[PDB]
Amino acid sequence: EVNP
Amino acid sequence: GSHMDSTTIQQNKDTLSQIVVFPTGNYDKNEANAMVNRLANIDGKYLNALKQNNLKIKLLSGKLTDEKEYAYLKGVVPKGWEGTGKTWDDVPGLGGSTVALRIGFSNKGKGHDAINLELHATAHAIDHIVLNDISKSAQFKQIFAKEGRSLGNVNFLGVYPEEFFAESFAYYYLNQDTNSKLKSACPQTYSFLQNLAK
Ligand code: NI
Ligand SMILES: [Zn+2]
Repeated sequence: EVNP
Repeated sequence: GSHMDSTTIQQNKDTLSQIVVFPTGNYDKNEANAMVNRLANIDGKYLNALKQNNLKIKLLSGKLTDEKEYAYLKGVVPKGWEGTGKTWDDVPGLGGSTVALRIGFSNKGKGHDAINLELHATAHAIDHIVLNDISKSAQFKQIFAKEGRSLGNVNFLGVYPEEFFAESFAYYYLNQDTNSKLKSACPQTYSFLQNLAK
């Protein structure tokens, strides 16, 4: 999981 | 600035010594240290959980996508960055199952809209790894439905509960003024975060  | 004693600050810095990774080569050592000091204001229980999970906070001197493990994001449009014509190549902070952060880009407006780059990204790691995606739980969804547009950036914070969580967490932990502002603007969110840290 990746988020800006 | 009066809520955490010197011993607790030092303990949190010690925990962060087993979390934060400085980059190879030249970088701004003083600003990297300043980022660590801001992170040390996060409640130690979360820091201890990050350390036990082997989560690293990678401080970087270049673009995120120039690192081997983020090359796969070249050309990918981040969630919430649609229509900007920009991609992960342009984003200074990432959080979730990893954390990666460009040194120098902490402040709001440095290629991103968070109140603080490193607290916002680390909040995503705490949400996902430590708290098992609590931002997507029914309880937080209801709070987000009421308060999620009250920090601005309504088409990002107000649309994605995990983003509202991460930004609220950053307000709660950056400094006394952002903590106060969150309590006034988002009282249910503030209480939720207070209770999570009990
Ligand atoms: Ni204090
Ligand atoms: Zn985010």
